[PDB]
Amino acid sequence: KPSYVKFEVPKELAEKALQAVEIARDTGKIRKGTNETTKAVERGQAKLVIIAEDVDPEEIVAHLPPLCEEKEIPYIYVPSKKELGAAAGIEVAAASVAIIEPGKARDLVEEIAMKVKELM
Amino acid sequence: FRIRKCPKCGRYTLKEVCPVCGEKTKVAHPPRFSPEDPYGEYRRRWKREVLGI
Amino acid sequence: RILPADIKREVLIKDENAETNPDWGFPPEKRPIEMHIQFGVINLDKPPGPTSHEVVAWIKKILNLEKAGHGGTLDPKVSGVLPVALEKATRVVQALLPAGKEYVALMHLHGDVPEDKIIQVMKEFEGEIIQRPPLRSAVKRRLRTRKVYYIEVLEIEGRDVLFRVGVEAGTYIRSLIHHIGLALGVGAHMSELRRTRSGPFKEDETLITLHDLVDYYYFWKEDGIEEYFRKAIQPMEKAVEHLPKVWIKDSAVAAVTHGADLAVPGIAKLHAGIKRGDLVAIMTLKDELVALGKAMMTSQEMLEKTKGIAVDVEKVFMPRDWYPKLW
RNA sequence: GGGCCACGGAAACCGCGCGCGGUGAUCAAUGAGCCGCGUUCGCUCCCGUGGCCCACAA
RNA sequence: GAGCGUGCGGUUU
Ligand SMILES: [K+]
Repeated sequence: KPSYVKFEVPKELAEKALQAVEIARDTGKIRKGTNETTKAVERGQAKLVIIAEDVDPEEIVAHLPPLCEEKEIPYIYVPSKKELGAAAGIEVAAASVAIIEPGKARDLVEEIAMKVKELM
Repeated sequence: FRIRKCPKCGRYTLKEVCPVCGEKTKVAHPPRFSPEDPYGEYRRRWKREVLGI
Repeated sequence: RILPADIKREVLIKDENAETNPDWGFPPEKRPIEMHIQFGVINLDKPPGPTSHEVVAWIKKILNLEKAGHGGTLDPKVSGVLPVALEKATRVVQALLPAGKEYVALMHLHGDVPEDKIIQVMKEFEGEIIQRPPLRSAVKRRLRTRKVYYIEVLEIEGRDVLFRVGVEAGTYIRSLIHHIGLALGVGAHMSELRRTRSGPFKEDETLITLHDLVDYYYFWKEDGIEEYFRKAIQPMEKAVEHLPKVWIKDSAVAAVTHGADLAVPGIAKLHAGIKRGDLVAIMTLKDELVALGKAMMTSQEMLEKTKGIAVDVEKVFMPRDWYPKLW
C-alpha cells in the first residue's frame, strides 16, 4: 500500500474515523478536500486529519503526514476516498478531511488520537 | 482522465487491473505541478524518507 | 511497433589501431555535475495543464538556466515525453524535432460500431495522410502529407477506443481521429492524448516528472546529494542515439571543433548504411558528441578511400579546448 | 575569402487556457462559481555585427 | 526576414 501511509490501521479504528466525521459534520465543523484540509493544518485549526489510503497520484496527499507532524496534529487513514466523501456529506470522493470542531464526537476523537499515538 | 497503465507491465489500459501482468493500474498522467509549489518542502520530507536519504 | 529511428546499425572499423588519450575530453559519465548540466537534456514527463513553453520557463527559473529549448510542442492538456535540451546542448533539438513520435490516444466515437469494424478501418490509415494544420497552430496552415507508421488498438470499451499510433513529425492527431470518425460514418473526437516517444526519448527510467526534477535539484543544491539530479539529466549524446555515427581519431577532433570538414583519414569507425546527404553525428572514441554533419560519402566509400571530405561539418557542440590542436 | 562559434533580427499591454492566494459548491473536494494576482520554448535557413580557426588528422 | 515543431489568438507602436 502507498508510501504516504505511515502505519497500519485496524478496521475497527478505521470505522471509528468514518463515524467521527459523520457526527462532527452536522454537530460541529469539518473541512473536506485536500486544499481545505491542508489550510486547516497550516492554520492550526485541525483537531484530527483523516487521509484516504487509495489516493492516486500519491502527491495529492503525500505532504500531509509530514505537515501534520510539523504542526503537532494527529492524522489517521481510511481505506476508501469515495466512502470518506460520503462521510463528509458530499456525493463525490474526498482524498482528505479535517475536523475543526468535533461537536458531539469529542471523546471519540480523543480516543482515536491516543491509539494512533502508539502507532506513530 | 481515463488512461491508466500497469506499473509492472507498462501496458496502457482503461481497466483497474492489468490485462497482461495482473497488477493494479495507476493513472497514466503525472500529477499537476505549480511553479509556486507550496508544499515542495513537506513533499521533499516525505520523499527523503522514501529514498533512504 | 517500428519507427525509422529503430533500424539496426552495424558499426564498421576503419582504423583498428586508433586509441584515445584519457587526459583529453570529458566522456559523459566523468563530467563534473555543472558541465553535465551545460551539455544536458531532460526527458520530461509533461503534466496536463500548462503549455510546453510555460513548463520550460519554469524549468529555466527553478534550475537557474540562461537557456533551454523543448522539442515538438505538446498541447496544454497532453502529457508525456517532452525532451528539454539545456544551455549549450539546446541546439541538439534539431536531431529530435524531425524524428518520429508515438502517442497513446483515447478516441470517443459518437455512435456504436462493432469492434471488428473499428480495427479494420483504423488499419487502413497506416501510410500517407493528407492534412491541413488546425486553427491552433504554430505553423503555416497549408495542405501537407505525413506518414502514420503504425496504429495499434489496445482496448475498445463501447464507444471508447484506446490506441497507440506512430507518426512522422508534424502529424496532427486530432485531425486523424476526426477522419477515422468520418470513415466509420458515426464521427469521433479525441478525449485524451499522451506522447510515449520522441525519437530516442522513451518511457524508461530516464523519464522524469517536474516534481522529481525540482526535488532532485534541491537534494543537490540544498542537501549536497549529486546522485539523483545527475540521473535526472541525460548527456546530449542521448539526443543523438537514433542517428548514424562516425567515430573519429583524437587528432581530428579539435580541427572539427574549429569548423574543419571531416576527411576520411580522421575516421576510426562508422555505422554501416550511411548514404550521401544523410544527417550524421560525429563522435569521439570516448563516445562524446563532437558535431552534427552531412554525409558527403556512403559508408563503403568512407571505408574504401584514403583521402577526400567524408562529412560536411555543420553544427559543433564540443568546446574548442577539450582536445589539443594536433594539426 | 571560407568554415565554425556567439550576439541581434522588436517592445509594451490584451484575451483564451493554465496556475497561486482567498472563499468553498443541489454527483469537477484530484476543486464549481466568484474576487485578486501571476503566466508562453526553442530550432533551421537567411541577413547584420563581432570572435576563433583554415586543420586530409600527421 | 522565410520556415519548422500537436497551442496559441488580439490591440497599439
Ligand atoms: K504531432
